[PDB]
Amino acid sequence: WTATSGSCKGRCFELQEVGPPDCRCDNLCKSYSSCCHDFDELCLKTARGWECTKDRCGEVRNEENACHCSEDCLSRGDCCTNYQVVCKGESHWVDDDCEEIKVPECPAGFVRPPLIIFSVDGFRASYMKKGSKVMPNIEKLRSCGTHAPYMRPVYPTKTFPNLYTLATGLYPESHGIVGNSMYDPVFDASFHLRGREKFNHRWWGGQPLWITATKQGVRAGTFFWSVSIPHERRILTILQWLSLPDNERPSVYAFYSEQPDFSGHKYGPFGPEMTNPLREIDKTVGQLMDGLKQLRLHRCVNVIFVGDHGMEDVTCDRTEFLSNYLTNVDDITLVPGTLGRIRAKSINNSKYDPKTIIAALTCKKPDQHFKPYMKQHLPKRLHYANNRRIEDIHLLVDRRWHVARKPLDVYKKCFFQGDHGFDNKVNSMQTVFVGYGPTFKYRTKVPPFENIELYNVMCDLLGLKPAPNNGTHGSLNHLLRTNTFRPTMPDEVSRPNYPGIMYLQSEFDLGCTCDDKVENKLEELNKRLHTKGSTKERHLLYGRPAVLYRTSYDILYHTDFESGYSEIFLMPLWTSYTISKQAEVSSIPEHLTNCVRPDVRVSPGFSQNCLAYKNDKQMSYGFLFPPYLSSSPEAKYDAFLVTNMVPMYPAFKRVWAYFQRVLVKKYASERNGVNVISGPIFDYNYDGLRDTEDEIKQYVEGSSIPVPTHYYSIITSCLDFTQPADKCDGPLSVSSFILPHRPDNDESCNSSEDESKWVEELMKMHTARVRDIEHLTGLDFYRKTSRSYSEILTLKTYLHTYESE
Ligand SMILES: *[C@@H]1O[C@H](CO)[C@@H](O[C@@H]2O[C@H](CO)[C@@H](O[C@@H]3O[C@H](CO[C@H]4O[C@H](CO)[C@@H](O)[C@H](O[C@H]5O[C@H](CO)[C@@H](O)[C@H](O)[C@@H]5O[C@H]5O[C@H](CO)[C@@H](O)[C@H](O)[C@@H]5O)[C@@H]4O)[C@@H](O)[C@H](O[C@H]4O[C@H](CO)[C@@H](O)[C@H](O)[C@@H]4O[C@H]4O[C@H](CO)[C@@H](O)[C@H](O)[C@@H]4O)[C@@H]3O)[C@H](O)[C@H]2NC(C)=O)[C@H](O)[C@H]1NC(C)=O
Ligand SMILES: COc1ccccc1C1CCN(C(=O)c2cn(CC(=O)N(C)C)c3cc(Cl)c(C)cc23)CC1
Ligand SMILES: [Ca+2]
Ligand SMILES: [Cl-]
Ligand code: NA
Ligand code: NA
Ligand SMILES: [Zn+2]
Repeated sequence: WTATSGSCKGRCFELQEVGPPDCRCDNLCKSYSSCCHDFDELCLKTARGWECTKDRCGEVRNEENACHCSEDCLSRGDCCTNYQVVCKGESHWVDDDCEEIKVPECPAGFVRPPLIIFSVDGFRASYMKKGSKVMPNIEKLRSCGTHAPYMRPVYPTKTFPNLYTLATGLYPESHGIVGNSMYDPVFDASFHLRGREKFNHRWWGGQPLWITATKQGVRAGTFFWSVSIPHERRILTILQWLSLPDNERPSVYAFYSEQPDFSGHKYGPFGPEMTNPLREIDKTVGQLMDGLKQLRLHRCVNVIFVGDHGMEDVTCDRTEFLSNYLTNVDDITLVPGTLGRIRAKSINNSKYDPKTIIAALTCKKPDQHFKPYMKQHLPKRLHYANNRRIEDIHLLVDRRWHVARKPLDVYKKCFFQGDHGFDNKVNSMQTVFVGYGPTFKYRTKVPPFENIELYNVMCDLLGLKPAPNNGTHGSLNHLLRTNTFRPTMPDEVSRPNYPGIMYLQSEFDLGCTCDDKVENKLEELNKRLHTKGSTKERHLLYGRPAVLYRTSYDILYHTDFESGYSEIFLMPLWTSYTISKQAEVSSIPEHLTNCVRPDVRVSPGFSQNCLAYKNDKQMSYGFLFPPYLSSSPEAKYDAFLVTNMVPMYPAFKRVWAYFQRVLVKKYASERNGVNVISGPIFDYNYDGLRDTEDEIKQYVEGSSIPVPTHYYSIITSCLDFTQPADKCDGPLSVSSFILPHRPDNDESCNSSEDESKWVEELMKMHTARVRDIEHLTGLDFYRKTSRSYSEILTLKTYLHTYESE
């Protein structure tokens, strides 16, 4: 109930919201059907439109007008944004040369530069170049301030998940808004775009910027605008709030455009009808900037122009139908469109079976345009699993397609020509970022970055301490002139042991054998220096990774590689080795095919055994440093140490062998040497975080050898590839992956072919940030470089995407 009989006189766009059943005059009242009877009349004036004309100049203040051109308007804060241009001989903001803003130039009583967030739905990154002729205001912000060629959205590249990710620094799996439509089984309730349920606070996790601001005494006012309030009125209202007395005036503002997304759905991302919505958004930006110039705030305010996601070409005839794959298509509920999520239609159905559903959806048609996954098998870069609202069965849909349950769902619902929601690495889904103001850099281009990083920077810009989030604070310091946040490296928690030779061969009873019984003082002092770490500056280029949790581990040195060997998990946490461009691939000698050798630095009780692998009919083993890349036949023996062995499914050894035998050398040749760090990952509860031992769900049969859910590799070289990986003076270049450790290759439809036709495509799909690997392992990499820490934070957030330009 609202008793809508109260009045909005003197209250238009009030900043504190009043409680029921008192009527409201704030910018969201419409959306709640709670505005006072006179809100439209008083608060939403339209008379004479939005601009001044020559003959309005100096007029008698008529309060009925939408905005004013009277003489008192400047100090009333309510002029039309073009007032000074039309009536006072001034120029539009876009026509002025840009001049570096070295310091904030603010009026008396401003404690900090205000932040204005200009957010645009569906604004695809390539619009900046392709629409540049019709967006002069946006182009000036772009070229004069700081910009990225694009910003990466989160998955799914839908509106609600991304806008709330922008606001919280959080992955959708942690903030709770995992789709535009959701079912929460604990609530037993559904969330939808259309309707009132999306208003209930229990859906919304984390702590969005407006709450973070409020809690730390920065005034945020009211960010969100009921949909029918026109853009011009939003802009005028922001400008009016900026004229409030210091004690009442917010420090952060937001504007939101439903465009160009609204038109992009209808006409496609590059339909000829798209030029007009771009012009219109530019005009709105021009109004804001002219309005700021009027208030003398145009060299005071920090403006962020930012999008939620792009837009792809998608038509109804590119729809895959699940009825063409499943017989039982009525026992399922599908969330459909540019992603798919499947659950059982009825909880009382124990005839429902996820395994049979996945299998029926797996490589069934030759050009199939979606791929089923159990959510825990999705690429780890998507961070899309650890939420009860994310259904177990997920369909990653190819760009340009839709998935639907039955054809009737599409025509009892071609209308649309655009859509979004696809994998967040897809070019058409990329979006924009521009920062302009005293705190941003002048005329600076920065590399693409993920939208999860922005919350920390918005906090920096406002002097706030960010709530805990998924950004890496400091990774975007290079966008800023000042207010940088100066992070320190985490402290190492566990120190390694450096074991020497402590055990005799006969003390091991591992069931392992090796044909290695063949016999010189020159080369004997050699192998001693090698086991003491004499080649370690070769193979460990950036210092050893720090272990950030409590555990017991040994550093092991070898001619060709160095490892941090975990006495708890009985395998390395990490193995580090450098392959120069000149290096040669040899094969495994025949006599050494099943060779596994005891490591006399490591006790039997902290070693794996070969017997367990023999008994375990599903599981085989691999090595972290590959025998193929040994520097000499004698060094090869080291690669067969039981301390270099890790458990691997035979299906997975196909992937791993191809990567080690073929790809590592190829990367070394192309990148002028590479440093490699590889190791296992255990993430049985799919939370993106290292498992403790009591979380491991699977062991090599009859043993305490834990089975990794994934294997990672981090491959670093010199950004300037004229310098070899081991002698680099400047910035680094990285690519990484987190390969799922699976007992089959069902994920790759062409896996019955030669690895040269499918393995690399699998790896690219499972591309990762070093940061993702750090969360999954509790390790901290790049501890000792000559590079600044902020630059190294940027490198750890890099994702190599394998899209073209
Ligand atoms: C990305 O960044 C985020 C943010 O930093 C990272 O997420 C954090 O990770 C922490 C570790 O997983 C986690 O810390 C735990 O907090 C527990 C209390 O949680 C509540 O309080 C916070 C603070 O206000 C709040 O944010 C939480 O909100 C969650 O839940 C509500 C709904 O219930 C949602 O609205 C909201 O979106 C959010 O959901 C997400 O998180 C939960 C888990 O918290 C997921 O299940 C959801 O799916 C969703 O993803 C909560 O309201 C606290 O109780 C924990 O303590 C346990 O462990 C410690 C060890 O230190 C130990 O002392 C205790 O034994 C305790 O265990 C007991 O509870 C167990 C569970 O029932 C039980 O099994 C045991 O037997 C014990 O009884 C713990 O400290 C933190 O909550 C989240 N924060 C957020 C916002 O998600 C995320 O990790 C980063 N991601 C990556 C990939 O890096
Ligand atoms: C970059 O933007 C930042 C950054 C930080 C803090 C805040 C912001 C913006 C986000 C967008 N802003 C909005 O007004 C929103 C408009 N919609 C669409 C809508 O309501 N419909 C029915 C289509 C939203 C949806 C969500 Cl889920 C959210 C969380 C916000 C909005 C303004 C504030
Ligand atoms: Ca985990
Ligand atoms: Cl969705
Ligand atoms: Na076996
Ligand atoms: Na296959
Ligand atoms: Zn849309």
